[PDB]
Amino acid sequence: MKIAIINMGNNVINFKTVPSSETIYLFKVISEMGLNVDIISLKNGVYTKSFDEVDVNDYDRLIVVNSSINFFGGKPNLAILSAQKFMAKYKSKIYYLFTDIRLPFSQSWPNVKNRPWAYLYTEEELLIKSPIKVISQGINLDIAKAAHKKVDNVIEFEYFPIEQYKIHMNDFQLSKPTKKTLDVIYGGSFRSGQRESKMVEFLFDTGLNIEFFGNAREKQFKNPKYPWTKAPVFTGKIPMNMVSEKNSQAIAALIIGDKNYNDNFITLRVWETMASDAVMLIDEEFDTKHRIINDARFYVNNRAELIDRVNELKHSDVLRKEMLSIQHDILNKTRAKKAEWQDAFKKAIDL
Ligand SMILES: O=c1ccn([C@@H]2O[C@H](COP(=O)(O)OP(=O)(O)O)[C@@H](O)[C@H]2O)c(=O)[nH]1
Ligand SMILES: [Mn+2]
Repeated sequence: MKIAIINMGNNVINFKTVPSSETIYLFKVISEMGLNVDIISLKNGVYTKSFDEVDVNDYDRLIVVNSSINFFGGKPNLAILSAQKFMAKYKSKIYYLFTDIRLPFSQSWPNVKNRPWAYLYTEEELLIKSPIKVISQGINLDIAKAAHKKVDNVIEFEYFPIEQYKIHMNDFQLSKPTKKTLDVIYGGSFRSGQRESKMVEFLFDTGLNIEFFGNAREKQFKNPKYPWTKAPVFTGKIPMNMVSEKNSQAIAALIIGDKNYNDNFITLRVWETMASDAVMLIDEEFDTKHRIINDARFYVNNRAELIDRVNELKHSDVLRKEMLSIQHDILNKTRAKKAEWQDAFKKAIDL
């Protein structure tokens, strides 16, 4: 049993970039459950083998981490093109890890055939014809199927909480008590405005000391539907492996998602936040049944409640420590089910 894992649209080298980090974490968690796996990328490296130096059909299972396949100006993006050429040569089922609703599997040929450099490729070379199984992070498979209605060879769908991988790593460690410098914190990108309403609601005009780290910038928030006056402080992005430590700088950390994530996706940030020294505050809409933690104090319905909850935490250090103890306890209860999680992953990839 030989497994190959690749990122469909981002080069993989080390932990200096997020897509690379995620692919390496998955390679590691899969290796940690006793499986033989190789990461195949553009060139040979510490964690990778080159597409040009291996035969894709020498692998019994091909796993693909979701990515965008959009092309912009300039030279051909080989991270996308070489990955799809590799996939096109595979003669068995492909397992697509679908962790972001906006990144469904899609054929690149349609987006290539019109480009000025289109002559460098052929349909036969890029057209992926193998059957594809989508492993969905979201429990609602209808939302996953709708995202793939344009691709004909995607014939199987199965739910699996892929992003729990961060808490199951052999070197996992809870964040320790940290000197606080912020009231509320949130790390992420602008996600093309797919979550602007919630970001403005909970992070803008709160009167609190809030920081928004990641690729997002203040000037991106200009949707007339969601006006604001005072924005949180925006700082640059940090390595993925430093996220929980960053969250720990604040008294509380926010959990929000895209509309289609509500009561559907339990994202990586849930785990990065739960494991941090920051109290996890969740948008009520994101988890209406309180399945993450059965304690209403961890949920906020709107800006007003977030402000009240944060001030209650600032006022009582005991309340803060108590809630932190509760969320760390719940996190460990899930880590205690690692065996079941590993077995479910193996089943998802037909092992
Ligand atoms: O500076 C940053 C900000 C974010 N992240 C990662 O990006 C994720 C959030 O991605 P996104 O903004 O797409 O939000 P999501 O839809 O995952 O909630 C976080 O959980 C981290 O893993 C990171 O590594 N560095
Ligand atoms: Mn995500």
